Amino acid sequence: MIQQETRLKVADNSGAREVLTIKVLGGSGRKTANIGDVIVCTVKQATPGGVVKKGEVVKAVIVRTKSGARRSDGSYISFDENACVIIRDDKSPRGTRIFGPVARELRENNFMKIVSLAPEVI
Amino acid sequence: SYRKLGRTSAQRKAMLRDLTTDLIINERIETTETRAKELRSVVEKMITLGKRGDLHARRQAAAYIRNEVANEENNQDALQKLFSDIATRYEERQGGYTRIMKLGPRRGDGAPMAIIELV
Amino acid sequence: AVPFRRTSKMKKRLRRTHFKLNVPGMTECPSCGEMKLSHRVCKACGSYNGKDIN
Amino acid sequence: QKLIEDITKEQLRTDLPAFRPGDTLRVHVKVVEGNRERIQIFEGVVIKRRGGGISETFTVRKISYGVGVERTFPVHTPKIAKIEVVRYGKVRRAKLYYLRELRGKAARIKEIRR
Amino acid sequence: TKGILGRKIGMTQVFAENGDLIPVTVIEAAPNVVLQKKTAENDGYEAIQLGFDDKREKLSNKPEKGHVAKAETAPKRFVKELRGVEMDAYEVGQEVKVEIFSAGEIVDVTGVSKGKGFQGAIKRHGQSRGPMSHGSRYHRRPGSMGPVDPNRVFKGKLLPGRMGGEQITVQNLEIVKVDAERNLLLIKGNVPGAKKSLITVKSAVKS
RNA sequence: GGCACCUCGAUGUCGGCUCAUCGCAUCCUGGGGCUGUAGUCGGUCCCAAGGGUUGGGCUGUUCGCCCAUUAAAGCGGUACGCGAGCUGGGUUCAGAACGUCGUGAGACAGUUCGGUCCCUAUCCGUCGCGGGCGCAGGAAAUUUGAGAGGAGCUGUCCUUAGUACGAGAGGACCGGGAUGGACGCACCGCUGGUGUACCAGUUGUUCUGCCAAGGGCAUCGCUGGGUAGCUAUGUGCGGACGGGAUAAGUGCUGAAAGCAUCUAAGCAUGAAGCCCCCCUCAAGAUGAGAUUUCCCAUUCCGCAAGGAAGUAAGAUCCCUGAAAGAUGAUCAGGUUGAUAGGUCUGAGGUGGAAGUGUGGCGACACAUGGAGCUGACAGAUACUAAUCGAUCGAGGACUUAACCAU
Ligand SMILES: [Mg+2]
Ligand SMILES: [Mg+2]
Ligand SMILES: [Mg+2]
Ligand SMILES: [Mg+2]
Ligand SMILES: [Mg+2]
Ligand SMILES: [Mg+2]
Ligand SMILES: [Mg+2]
Ligand SMILES: [Mg+2]
Ligand SMILES: [Mg+2]
Ligand SMILES: [Mg+2]
Ligand SMILES: [Mg+2]
Ligand SMILES: [Mg+2]
Ligand SMILES: [Mg+2]
Ligand SMILES: [Mg+2]
Ligand SMILES: [Mg+2]
Ligand SMILES: [Mg+2]
Ligand SMILES: [Mg+2]
Ligand SMILES: [Mg+2]
Ligand SMILES: [Mg+2]
Ligand SMILES: [Mg+2]
Ligand SMILES: [Mg+2]
Ligand SMILES: [Mg+2]
Ligand SMILES: [Mg+2]
Ligand SMILES: [Zn+2]
Repeated sequence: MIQQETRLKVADNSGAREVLTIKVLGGSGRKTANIGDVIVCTVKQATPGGVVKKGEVVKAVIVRTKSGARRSDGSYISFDENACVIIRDDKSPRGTRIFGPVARELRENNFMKIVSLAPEVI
Repeated sequence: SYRKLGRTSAQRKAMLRDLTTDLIINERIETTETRAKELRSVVEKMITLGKRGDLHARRQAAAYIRNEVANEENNQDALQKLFSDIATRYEERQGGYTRIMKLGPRRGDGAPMAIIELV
Repeated sequence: AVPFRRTSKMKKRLRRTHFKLNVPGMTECPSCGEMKLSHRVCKACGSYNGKDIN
Repeated sequence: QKLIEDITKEQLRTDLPAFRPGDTLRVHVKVVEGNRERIQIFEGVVIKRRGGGISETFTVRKISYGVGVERTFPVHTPKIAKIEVVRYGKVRRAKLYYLRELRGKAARIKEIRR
Repeated sequence: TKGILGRKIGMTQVFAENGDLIPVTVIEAAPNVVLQKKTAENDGYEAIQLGFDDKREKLSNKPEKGHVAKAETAPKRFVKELRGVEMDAYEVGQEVKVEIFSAGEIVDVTGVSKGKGFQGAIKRHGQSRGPMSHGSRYHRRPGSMGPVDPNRVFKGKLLPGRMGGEQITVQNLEIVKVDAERNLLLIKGNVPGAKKSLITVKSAVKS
């Protein structure tokens, strides 16, 4: 249940450490966005280097959430942190690596370039 | 479920723990209707605890029966009377140790009254 | 709120067509003969269902 | 509670060992990608075992690359090939929810063998 | 078309052959019995009557006894009428067993919702509340009644009152498995009504 | 803005909230004509009111600017809708200060800080739920449907096809298939919430004479779980395929007017609009309908009409309750009977009882033993209560007509 004003943490070495949510992309309602959705987001905290600055409106996808994600046969998966990856408005990531586990409802979308950069997929 | 009887979660337990030993020592009391319909399911469970005769059963029933004197001359008690007498008496009964009989209404507040007695 | 107009007699006693009593359910106690009310112990004779209650 | 019981008894799986909350085990899940049948091994502590009947489930928690991943299954699903049992732990609970916090803090909190 | 009458018993689960969980509602039945035929030369339509769940002879009166004693059977407790159907494969006294629904079909389920009592507006009509702080004295109340100019309230407002207990029809459900022996019908999803209640399972109207 | 007809023995004014409804001079979706329209996008005009029409930052704000989305972020009426529905930030009471004016008391269509919001619903209206009588004998069930309400929305992607069109750049109509957003209905098997007579640990202090074992109070003392019911954030489903007439448009034949012309005769086609199809209520539809089944050979008065009394089918009083419920009502039952309680046997919840023994100096640990305990879940068993009884409830009016027989 990612919604407006949430503070997620960035799951790669782009140059941002936390990010805030500005809008969920979808129809005219769209209060909530679960695993595998795109969000407009502003960089709150950043590292001194990196290719992303402080206070920037970037696109982002969502990889992990505390809220679970139900699967086909009635099995569930959950984490203990919300995490995101910075999209380049093209499905390629704006970084080089990924940090931690990545969900599995990504591969069922066009996010092959991201699931191919992860340590493992659960 | 069960009835709340206008009282609170502790006043209710106190009232029922009183009425239980009242009915035990007396073998018949008289109260309102609903307050006697909620008692023939708390008395029969204690008679079933008494028909066991164990020590665990005795310690389970002592945590529910207050300390009055049943037989003043023999210095008996509600717990000992329960076990000995009401285990010897209702020995081959399977449920249904009580019965309710309805009187008319009360006078002060027109409430319905009743009588409850060990069968 | 406050009554705009007073209430006539006709409405006042049309309203009270449902405000009355009901004769109870009484039967004959077949031990003494006086009238008790059904399913209750006879407070005149002291018995119910044949057997007695001292 | 009986008529339902039998029609669901038709589909009960009866080869897995018994286990309580708080003991490491290994699940062999038959994850599928569309053309092949891989097998992923996912081991961890059994945070919770809940429900009864054919609707009985259970939860397994592990810590993969820093963050902890919980994952629940229906006990009788056919996407599980087998269930090993690594060890047995000594716990006083039936629902281990204090483990969701005692991961970091530079202190390791694990169970004891019994 | 076709249809039968049964009793809701409660929800459960089953795994398909793919190995995936499916919510399932169980519905028992028995051999229903055709008690009467309504042809177009006697009435204005075409319809058969169905009986279900016979009851013991002490609970039946003489009208009902005589009515159900023309098909040579026992007094049935639930009587209904299935209207849109072909009326040549049905005779009085004949039975209608559960074995007419194959697996994977599509049906409708008619049943009486379960009662909720006297409910307010926030729960009955799914309205919104006022604030709970900032000095307000407004929450859980049905709102303005309308404009001043009509000098009256428009027919069609939404106020408290008794909720539930109506008749509801769910559409485009699907049969999972038909146990011919025990007279059972596993339907996917959930159906209206409290446990141990009458449920009408007809064929699909949309097609 | 003008006027001053109504209200001074009192109607209180702006924004926001809850709830809305109407108009069309249409923001989107639907159908078309012209184009300085090659295609994708546009312009302007015509038909169309069924549905839809956002989250924030600044300001008391209407207004307004900006950020990010969206198919679109319409314009207006309803006392600039709605204070016996809410608020009181802003409007004009009494305190205080700043600027300016006044000799002064003081004033400002200047600014700033603070500042009591009353009411038990009589009648109409709106939403639910019952008694009475009617419907030409008295009851029980199944129904038709005059008529009334509900729903009415859309995106992206793959194919057709990098084909038509186009130097190239770029790039389709029409038709097929998946999968989403907001909205509505139902439900608790999954994920969670609550669960104050369920299970466990623990602090202080009083009580059961004492130790062990427990009870009372301290927000349910606090803390960890949690059955049934009730629930959404959870799950399933829905707005499908069509038919009949139409609007603007496109027409085919065809004269008035030897030609031309959509029309005057005649024959078509054509929209998210209209009437059906889909869902719910419905014979107090006083126009009170239809179908199937039960009860009927009484007794008194009354020349007669009629009245009265016992009853039949059936119903109610009274009692045990919940899939029901403010109270009635409804539903399941009342001894040839499982309606409730109790007892057994289970499901689920908690999680290893008391006693004893062994090890330890002691706090404690291990065994007997998935132990003990268990509210609202399921099944068996008449052990307890649904005793005996009473009240209500028919005898079927006239007048014509058609066909058969004399
Ligand atoms: Mg809101
Ligand atoms: Mg008027
Ligand atoms: Mg004047
Ligand atoms: Mg004048
Ligand atoms: Mg006037
Ligand atoms: Mg006045
Ligand atoms: Mg127009
Ligand atoms: Mg801010
Ligand atoms: Mg106004
Ligand atoms: Mg005006
Ligand atoms: Mg008003
Ligand atoms: Mg002053
Ligand atoms: Mg000065
Ligand atoms: Mg001066
Ligand atoms: Mg102020
Ligand atoms: Mg009021
Ligand atoms: Mg449950
Ligand atoms: Mg002491
Ligand atoms: Mg002690
Ligand atoms: Mg005290
Ligand atoms: Mg207390
Ligand atoms: Mg607690
Ligand atoms: Mg029950
Ligand atoms: Zn008597």
